[PDB]
Amino acid sequence: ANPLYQKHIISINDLSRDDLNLVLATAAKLKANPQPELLKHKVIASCFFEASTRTRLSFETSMHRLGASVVGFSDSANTSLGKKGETLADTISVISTYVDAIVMRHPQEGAARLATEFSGNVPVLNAGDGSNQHPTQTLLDLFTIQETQGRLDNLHVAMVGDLKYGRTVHSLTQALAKFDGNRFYFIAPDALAMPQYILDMLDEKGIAWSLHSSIEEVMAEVDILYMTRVQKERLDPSEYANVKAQFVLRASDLHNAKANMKVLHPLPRVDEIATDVDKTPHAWYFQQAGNGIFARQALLALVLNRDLVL
Amino acid sequence: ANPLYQKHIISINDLSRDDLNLVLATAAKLKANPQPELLKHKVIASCFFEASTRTRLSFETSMHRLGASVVGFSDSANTSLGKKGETLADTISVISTYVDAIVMRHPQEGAARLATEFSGNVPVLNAGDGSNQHPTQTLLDLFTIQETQGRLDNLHVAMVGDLKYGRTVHSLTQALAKFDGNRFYFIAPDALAMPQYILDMLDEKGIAWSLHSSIEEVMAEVDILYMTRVQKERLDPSEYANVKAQFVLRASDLHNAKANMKVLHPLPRVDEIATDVDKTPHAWYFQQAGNGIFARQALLALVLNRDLVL
Amino acid sequence: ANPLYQKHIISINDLSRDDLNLVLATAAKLKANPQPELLKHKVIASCFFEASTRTRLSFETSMHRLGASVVGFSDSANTSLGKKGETLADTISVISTYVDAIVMRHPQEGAARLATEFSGNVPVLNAGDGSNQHPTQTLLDLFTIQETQGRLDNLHVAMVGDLKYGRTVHSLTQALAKFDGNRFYFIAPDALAMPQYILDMLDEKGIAWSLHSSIEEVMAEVDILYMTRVQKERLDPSEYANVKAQFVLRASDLHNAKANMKVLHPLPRVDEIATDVDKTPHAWYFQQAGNGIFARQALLALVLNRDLVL
Amino acid sequence: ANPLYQKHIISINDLSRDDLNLVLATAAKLKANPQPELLKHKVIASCFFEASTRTRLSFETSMHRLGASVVGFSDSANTSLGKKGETLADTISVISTYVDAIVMRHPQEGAARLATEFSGNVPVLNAGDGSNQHPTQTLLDLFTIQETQGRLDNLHVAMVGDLKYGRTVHSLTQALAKFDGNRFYFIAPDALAMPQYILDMLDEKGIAWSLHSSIEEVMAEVDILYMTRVQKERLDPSEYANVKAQFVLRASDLHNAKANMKVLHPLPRVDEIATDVDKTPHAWYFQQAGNGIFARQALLALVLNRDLVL
Amino acid sequence: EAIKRGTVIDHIPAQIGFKLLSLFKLTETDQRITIGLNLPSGEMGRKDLIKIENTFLSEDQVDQLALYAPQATVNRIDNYEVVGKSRPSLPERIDNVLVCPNSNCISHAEPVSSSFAVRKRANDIALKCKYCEKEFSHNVVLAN
Amino acid sequence: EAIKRGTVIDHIPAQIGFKLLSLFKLTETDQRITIGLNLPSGEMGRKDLIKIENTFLSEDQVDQLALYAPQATVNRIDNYEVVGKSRPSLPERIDNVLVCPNSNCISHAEPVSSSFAVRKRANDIALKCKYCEKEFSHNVVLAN
Ligand SMILES: Nc1ccn([C@@H]2O[C@H](COP(=O)(O)OP(=O)(O)OP(=O)(O)O)[C@@H](O)[C@H]2O)c(=O)n1
Ligand SMILES: Nc1ccn([C@@H]2O[C@H](COP(=O)(O)OP(=O)(O)OP(=O)(O)O)[C@@H](O)[C@H]2O)c(=O)n1
Ligand SMILES: [Zn+2]
Ligand SMILES: [Zn+2]
Repeated sequence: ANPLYQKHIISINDLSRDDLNLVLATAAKLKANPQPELLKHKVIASCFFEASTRTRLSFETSMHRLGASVVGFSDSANTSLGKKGETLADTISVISTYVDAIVMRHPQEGAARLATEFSGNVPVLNAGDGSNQHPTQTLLDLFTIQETQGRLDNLHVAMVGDLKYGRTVHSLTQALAKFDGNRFYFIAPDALAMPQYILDMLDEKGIAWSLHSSIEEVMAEVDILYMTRVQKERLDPSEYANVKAQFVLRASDLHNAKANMKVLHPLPRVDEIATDVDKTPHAWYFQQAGNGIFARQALLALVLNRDLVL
Repeated sequence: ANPLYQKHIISINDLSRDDLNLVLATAAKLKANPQPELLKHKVIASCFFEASTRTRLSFETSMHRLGASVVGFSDSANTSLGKKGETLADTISVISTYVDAIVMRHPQEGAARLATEFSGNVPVLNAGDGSNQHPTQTLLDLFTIQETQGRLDNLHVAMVGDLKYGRTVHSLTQALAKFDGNRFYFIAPDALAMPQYILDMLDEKGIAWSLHSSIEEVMAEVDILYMTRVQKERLDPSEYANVKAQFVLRASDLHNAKANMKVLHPLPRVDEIATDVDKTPHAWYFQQAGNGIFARQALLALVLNRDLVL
Repeated sequence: ANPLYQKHIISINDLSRDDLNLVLATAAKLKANPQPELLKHKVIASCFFEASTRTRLSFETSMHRLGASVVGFSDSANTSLGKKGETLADTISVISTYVDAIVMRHPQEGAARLATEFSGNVPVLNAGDGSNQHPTQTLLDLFTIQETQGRLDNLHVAMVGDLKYGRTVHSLTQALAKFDGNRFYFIAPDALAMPQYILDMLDEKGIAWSLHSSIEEVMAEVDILYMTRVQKERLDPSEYANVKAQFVLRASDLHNAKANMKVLHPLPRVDEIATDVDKTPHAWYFQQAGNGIFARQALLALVLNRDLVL
Repeated sequence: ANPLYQKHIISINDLSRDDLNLVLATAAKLKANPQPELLKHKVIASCFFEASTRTRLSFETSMHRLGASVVGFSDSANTSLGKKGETLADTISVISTYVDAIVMRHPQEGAARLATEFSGNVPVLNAGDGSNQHPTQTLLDLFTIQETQGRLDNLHVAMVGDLKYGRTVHSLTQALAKFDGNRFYFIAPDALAMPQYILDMLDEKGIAWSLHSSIEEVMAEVDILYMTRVQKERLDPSEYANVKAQFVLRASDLHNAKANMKVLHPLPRVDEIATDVDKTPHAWYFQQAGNGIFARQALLALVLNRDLVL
Repeated sequence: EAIKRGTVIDHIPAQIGFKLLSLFKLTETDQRITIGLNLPSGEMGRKDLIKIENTFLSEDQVDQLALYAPQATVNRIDNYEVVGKSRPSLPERIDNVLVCPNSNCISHAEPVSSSFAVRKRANDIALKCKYCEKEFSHNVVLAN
Repeated sequence: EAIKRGTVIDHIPAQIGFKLLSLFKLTETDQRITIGLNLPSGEMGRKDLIKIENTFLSEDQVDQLALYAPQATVNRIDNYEVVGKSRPSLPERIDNVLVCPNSNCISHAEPVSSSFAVRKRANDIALKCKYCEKEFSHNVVLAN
């Protein structure tokens, strides 16, 4: 069978370069040639112990595009648990007797990993666990980069915004670090800098990174400009007002951008990207979201189907 | 057609021994040989006027395993009713024009029975009505007993916990009383004793039952140890602390248990069953939950399909 | 100083019969001759961590009737001290630097007793701690019994309703058992019987008590009919309907009542005393409530004023 | 009249060192000789648009200790003035026709200052406006420092915890910087450092300050150890765990402390001062809270009573 | 393995020795401690034994052993000599070590030491919590 | 005093011997155990020492002591003869005994054993939780 058959998908740290390439190649194939009956007769649990409409719609759409059936719930004040007192262990012990795969998002770190210890032979796919992992966001980000740039090595990647608390940027940085010759530009308020542990990991592998106070310093060289949301809460309202101009993007900022350059953003954007960017050929955040469908399909297909029939 | 074709499933009191055997035989067949297209083109309403994630996931999974489509809702503060003022009668009058079957759970006793008076030719399946009935829990319990024990007659069944307010144990006791030679052991706090009306029903049929203050008195003889949840609310916190040791199960308690003995629990368990029981060959509560899928499939199949094609 | 000067008032079990009589004698004096300036320049904290409008109004009115000033709070859902983040210990350590006495009601048993360990020289009066004590309710009940019957010894006292969970009936029984020759009648559904430990205490003191299934069995010999609320949760709706007639009182039930007999109820009485009782000479529950003012004035006066009240 | 008669008390930056000393001297006088009728016949509004039980109790107790009457409100979730529909302007325009002074706490910065523009001749006392000012906290802190150390000049003051977002530590630093020869030690996680603008102010005045990674580096020379709460939100749970040991105090940390040293904390202290500190002679946070009464009495007396207090 | 000076708690039932060390924090000291667990007795079969040098226990400290090692002997040793022999007796109060089984008791969340009044009954021991004033069998309190 | 057969854990730092007994459930056996706490060491000033008869520790079990008694020595004994001396080395992994400092880690509320990957750094040991994947200094995880 394929290397990912019946495997849990919990952390980008568990996925090798070959694994990432395989998911991405499978995504390209399903995108070119859909297989709407591949997972016919499979039932998949969509378990959002923590609610996330955006992620859940995308995942469930992926499930239906392969012909799978879906059961599930979305929590915080409505579900018959997470207020009650049944262990997550017991919840998984039950659910894994029902379904062929469990996709789960949860407010505590480690939750998906714990699930694997109770799911028997049912694969668990992590749709996000606290501030830990969200590997399918990383997969869709990587698929988008590879598709627009034609490669995952020798790139200039700028990351802008809240680099301290972005689960999404940490994961993407680790992922890209599995490839060669990539160079990083970190553009963030000092209060929200990329964490040292990420920087140590980059140093250890001889991967170049530098800090910059404005997008302008790197625009001419950037292949991927990855914007993140700055939660107003994570700063004081005055503090925000003083530094926000250095993490906010408008169409005028793109004048000297390379032709290949794409602007990505995991969404939602509110302030970070002006609507005038939307019409430029560089805006690729909506196409990125759309690619979540193919990345998530590829993952379900690889996990639930022995042989790449594609 | 089969005896259950187009029949409402409202109460264990409405089901004869033959009916129970038929559901259970059908469950065994679908478990051995799935029929994922049996209910193709059927649409089933999953109507949880009272929320119950556990029951709802299980029921909907059953629906999808037969190829049916599902529409529905789960209530208390979100649905556009049960806060408004439309009669349940009108709600059913509408919904029964949409779907091929209605599965419903509701906070008032009698709700499913009332539904049948307004659903025209659309079958209603009761997923629980207040403290009255929950016949598909009873069906899955019975299927689990029959499968592990090879029979439903001449059993020694212990029931432990909150026997006064357990809708689940009352129903299971009535069901087993439709069979011969069964003997019951009731192990409960005095405040939470099995109700007299149940005891009168057992007396009337010459069925043996006895009270015991500890599991140890009956362990050597028990075929089925059916544990129930004791809601902390239904006792005062001190009261609970004083009697809880006599409704709590741990692996050491099973030393002299027969080889065939199974421990069941409708779930959730929190205190009642120590996690160390889980690894013994006697723990069967998760397998029991898993059997809900086959019991619920059998019921949908029998109700919506004239002839047993199996 | 008087025996209660600067003493905490936490539990009826900590108060002697002499203490009880002293509170009652002081209550009669203040009732007969108000002292509106006795506690002039005292500041009292009215701390209702658990809300209780009727008890708080009663207590605060008593404070004003003696001329004290009042600061306080009441928690419906939210305050971040005494519960949420801060320890009750810390809350008391702070509040006992502001005020001259603390009146507190709290959802956990032992709360007021814990307060005394952090209040320094500031007295604490227990306005109710979970299912433990409510000494000023018992004090106002005793005052009302003494006033209408002329004594607290050699009485026939009937207690009706939820005798199991009524903290109020438990303490009234303990209190009355400090006096001589009292005889008790306990009318309660079997699910809600007077706890054994209360029965054991009466037995040890050679105090007569009997159980009765209905009010009429004893109506002809009682001096005090003390009714309590049976909250619907403590039973199942059908169970409630089945038994309720035993613990509900209407005017016709009073036909053979002694002339001196008074009906008491700590309130609210919505579900157990019919309004047709209100106009009989036996109805004394509103007079009882009115006596809360005098009992609570007496306690405040005794605890905060060195000299005995004249 | 005294210099503060009929003045608004909004910001520490509007108060001179002479004003500060005047408040403190008046606080010492009232502490030593109460004047329970000074503000007889005054009516004070206690307007807690933002709830704050501890601050409100403190303020209201102070009002009663001077004999004033009190009317007010506190907003947990709902009032349709000062926020919801009506402008704060209109609310103040109305309330300033009822009362003799307004004490207000509000979630938005500038709220009290805005109140002064609509209060006519009615004085406004700021009980806290968002992340801006909290002058009576600072006044009670200074009183406590002056009392225990005998002076407010030439002190060694350590501030620990969330120095970035603590409005209380910012104003205490400004206040202490109005006096001569004070030296500051700032112990805080790098994410929560004392803001530059405070540092700039100290530099301009030639006031010495240094940064320290832990309490022990300076324990031997501090006269005042002022601790603050680090609320968990301001950091990520793992980040919190990683650094917290630097800003938590236990009794063993005090081995080499000066005899005169006092530990202060504006409270609640649940997460940063161990309870074993409480019994040491250095623990002064509850005494500090008790001093809130005297500082707030002094301010009310000075603002509402023409003549200086004797 | 004899000691010149201190206390020797002898005749502790097996599986209680370590429990005593834990509950009463006996190893939180700089004094020399010597311990034997699962020692042969014949005096009772198997036993535990605890020796604490330069350390002595008040009568009430010895009484706190009652619930766990009712048949123990506490020996006082000075100049290598056994000067005192004592047996635990049921105390009137037990503080610090017990936990109140009432989950709504204020004692759980708070900076206070647990405290129970001890009442010997015919078949067991009744423990009454200082805070919630609920009374429980010692069997129930000791369970957790 | 000498034993015939089993394991002797020597040169345990003071105030660690009791830790070892608790964390590693050493007293949960019927085998004879002799323990010496706060013993004089010419090499350490003071030390702790544990003897467990008829019981033997595997290499990983010995390595599980590394965090607490890095300079301990474990003696395998048979016929009054030391037949093997070993010393704790840092293991790749530490299970069961540690608690994750992350309050939001799923490990806390749940029927699972804690698990940490071990990684030595210049001046401390990094411990990465299997569940939340956060890494902490050992000084933080060990923190009381
Ligand atoms: N210098 C000493 C003296 C005695 N012991 C111990 O103290 C306990 C009691 O000593 P002793 O009364 O001499 O022995 P017994 O007479 O057997 O006491 P008992 O009858 O109580 O068993 C024994 O465990 C002994 O080893 C000791 O450790 N150090
Ligand atoms: N039959 C035996 C043999 C040895 N020991 C113990 O095993 C440990 C080590 O034995 P040994 O190598 O003989 O002593 P040392 O030379 O001091 O060992 P090291 O150099 O490691 O300290 C000692 O604490 C000793 O008391 C024991 O209890 N029983
Ligand atoms: Zn208690
Ligand atoms: Zn963790």
